[PDB]
Amino acid sequence: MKIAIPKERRPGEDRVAISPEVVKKLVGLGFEVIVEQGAGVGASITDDALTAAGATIASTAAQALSQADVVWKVQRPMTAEEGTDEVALIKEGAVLMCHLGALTNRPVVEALTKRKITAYAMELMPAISRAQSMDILSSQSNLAGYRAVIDGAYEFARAFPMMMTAAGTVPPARVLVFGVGVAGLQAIATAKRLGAVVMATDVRAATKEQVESLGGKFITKQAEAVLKELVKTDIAITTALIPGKPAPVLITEEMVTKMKPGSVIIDLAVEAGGNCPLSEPGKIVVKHGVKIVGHTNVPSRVAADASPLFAKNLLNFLTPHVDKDTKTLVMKLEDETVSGTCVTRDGAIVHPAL
Amino acid sequence: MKIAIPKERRPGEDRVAISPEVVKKLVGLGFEVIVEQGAGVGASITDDALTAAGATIASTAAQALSQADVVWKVQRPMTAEEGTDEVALIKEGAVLMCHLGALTNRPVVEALTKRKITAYAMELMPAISRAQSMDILSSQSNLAGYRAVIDGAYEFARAFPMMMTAAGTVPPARVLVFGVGVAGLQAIATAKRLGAVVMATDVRAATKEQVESLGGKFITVKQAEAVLKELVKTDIAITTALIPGKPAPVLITEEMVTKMKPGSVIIDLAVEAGGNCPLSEPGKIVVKHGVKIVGHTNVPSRVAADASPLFAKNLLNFLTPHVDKDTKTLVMKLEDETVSGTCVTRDGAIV
Amino acid sequence: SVKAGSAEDAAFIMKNASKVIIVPGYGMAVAQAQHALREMADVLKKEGVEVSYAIHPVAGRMPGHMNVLLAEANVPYDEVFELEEINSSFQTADVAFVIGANDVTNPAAKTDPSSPIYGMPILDVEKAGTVLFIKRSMASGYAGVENELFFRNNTMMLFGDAKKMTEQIVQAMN
Ligand SMILES: NC(=O)c1ccc[n+]([C@@H]2O[C@H](COP(=O)([O-])OP(=O)(O)OC[C@H]3O[C@@H](n4cnc5c(N)ncnc54)[C@H](OP(=O)(O)O)[C@@H]3O)[C@@H](O)[C@H]2O)c1
Repeated sequence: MKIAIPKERRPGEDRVAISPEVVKKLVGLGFEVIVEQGAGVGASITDDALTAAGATIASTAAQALSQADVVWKVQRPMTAEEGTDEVALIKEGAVLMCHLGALTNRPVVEALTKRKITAYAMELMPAISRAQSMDILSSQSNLAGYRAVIDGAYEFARAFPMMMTAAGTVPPARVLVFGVGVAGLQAIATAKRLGAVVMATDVRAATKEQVESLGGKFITKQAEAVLKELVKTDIAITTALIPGKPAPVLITEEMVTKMKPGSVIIDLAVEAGGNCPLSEPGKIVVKHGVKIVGHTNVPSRVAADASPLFAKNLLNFLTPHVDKDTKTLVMKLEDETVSGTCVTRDGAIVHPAL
Repeated sequence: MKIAIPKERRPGEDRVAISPEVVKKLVGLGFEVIVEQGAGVGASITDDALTAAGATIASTAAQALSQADVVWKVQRPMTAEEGTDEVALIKEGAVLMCHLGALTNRPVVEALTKRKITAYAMELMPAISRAQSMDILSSQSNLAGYRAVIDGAYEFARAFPMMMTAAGTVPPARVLVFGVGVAGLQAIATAKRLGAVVMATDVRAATKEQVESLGGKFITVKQAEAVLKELVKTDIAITTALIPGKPAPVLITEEMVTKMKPGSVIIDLAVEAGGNCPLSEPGKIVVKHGVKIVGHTNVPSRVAADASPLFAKNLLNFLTPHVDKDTKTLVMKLEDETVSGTCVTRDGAIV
Repeated sequence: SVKAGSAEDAAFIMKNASKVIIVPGYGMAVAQAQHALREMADVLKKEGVEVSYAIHPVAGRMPGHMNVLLAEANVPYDEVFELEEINSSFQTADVAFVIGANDVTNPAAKTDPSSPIYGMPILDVEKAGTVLFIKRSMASGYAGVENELFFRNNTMMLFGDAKKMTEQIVQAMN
């Protein structure tokens, strides 16, 4: 077949849905790999590194997509009503695989449906063991947890680790991670790596284990223990998200009141409403001496690492549906990773969203 | 007796020569502690946090320094033709203690002589074992070493540690630290605790062991070929080689930068002294050959909330020995090698 | 004068202690002996022994030298103290486990003006019942002077590599 990966046109999107390693896997499966010129610049992947891997370079997005049987993209295709009709570049009846944001972006679903594109919403990857290697949310939110701490330390005018010194004892920074997670668990680990005293909370019971496994202090009706820790906290990282519904409010404005000056909040759910009210998307707000960070698209801040993984999730999702040197792709419907993520098909939105 | 601590007025300077802790112990020595309002805001030290320790809060600079017998500042006072005349705000005959850069800033020294101010240049602290707790160079450039890795991490579009996940593995970042003083060692420490593969090199002898006492590899197998071999696979490169009052030695040249991978960065902590990389510009994140040449100015001020207490307690360790009547009168014992080794001017006379 | 010991008889001491205070120095870092040190520690805590780490200001060769290594070895911070905070507790502690540290304990700084360390505050590890020193040989530390604690009735030298010596101890503590 013919497979195409365009550059991401949306503002601030530096990731790309491919890497040189995954190119070599695709050609080996019997694919022609098309990649738009400069798509991997934000992810530190040269066009040279892709040609060397076996891929073909297209000058424009349209060209790359024109003859593409299968299309790999990071974020949803932009419609005509958004200034760049990317949907019109995909060949009719072609397959689409990307982070569609299907449930919160229905006009894009119709646009694709109207072109008879069979689009797979990668974000709905069912919660099973074999499909975690296909899971884009974990893979990417994992980097977000890491980056959430690197952003913490960058805005923090104190040091993370404890340090006994001729000039006195530099105390260890105190981190409180809201919502254990792929993201949350990765925040915990990176913070502890830096030398901070990490604490953590979440509504899920079995949390304690993985938190304590990392050597983090799981907080143990129960809410009053956080307010007692949050006041001692230097870096507060919140990661709690809800599918479709807005983000939970774990840190209110009066909570910020009780925090030390020079004390940071990384609200990773900023885009989904935020876990902190005064956290604003794409900004660093200074409130009550507390810096409230609400960066948009955090996985894009680790583009060079975020991209190659994202590409493997797709590779993992696709591979078992290739025949044996038959040079054909066919997504076995009865497979639940296919069934659960197919949002639209053959000109009809064949999914629970009437 | 009174001691005053102003707000640092130099642009970029967010440290302060005071902390809640050293106020308490200054009051116990018989001092009336006075500070300019908002002087410690840049170091996450609120005005009420000082009065909590026993400090007096003055509204302005001049309305705090005119009355002070001793003055604690982080960094040299500005003169008339430098922006704002702070030297003039100090009381005649008062004692000054801060980072002067005296042997490089003779004009601020003479400006003090005129006003008959006794000044002690904290950076000229003799390197003796007991006086390590007074050394500002060591306390401050240590946090510079920590910051460098944090900045590097920030500028890098990849993660530092190795991460195995459900969908493959990202490799660890490869770090290379040029020159191993206090800063190099702390960088290595932060880099390696972060999860990166840390390499380090230095022209010094007992460095190899010191580097190895952190988990890092000291580059030694046509010598800089071993250096090069590593520098090309490198992702982040931190340079710390600062010659005393001389220009920073060149360690990463243009053609050495061209060899580096696109996405790689260079944190140059020698910028202000010429740079360990001559392709680096002060205060600027330059980009060349797909490589970020980071050259932030005044690095410890980027860790201001932790640098200021260390600076304050440095200043306190130096002063404490010389205060007594039972406890309410300062007399710097010139006998003390720390005093004579650091005094730059006194009673309208250069020393 | 010099009282020497082994890992097998170094374990007879700390097992038969009610309170032990760990004093790590630069030699502990050179040997990368920290994972074994943490391992020796929690063996004792599981046996009821009281354990703590006395981290000295200028221990090692940089600020926080000891800290990052212990931090990496997963030593709890609630067991780590600065000179000022634990220096008096050596009274009650009956054993001082000094791993790779030397100058940091040298009383020449407290009672000898000619000493090049005179005036530097030290950890009072001569107060505890027994004083253990892990050390490859009789060589001096950074200061270049010799340490009086070495030739004392309550002091025993554990000559060897801080890593191996600590592993040997853990294995003798089985
Ligand atoms: N921390 C700082 O910021 C800094 C900066 C400058 C100077 N210093 C100085 O360095 C000293 C540091 O304190 P310290 O307590 O660590 O004293 P130290 O002077 O560093 O003593 C180190 C001891 O460890 C031993 N050692 C070295 N390698 C070893 C190994 N592989 N296994 C077992 N033992 C080993 C050495 O003797 P053997 O080789 O015979 O075993 C030596 O006696 C202080 O005097 C301080 O003034 C510190």
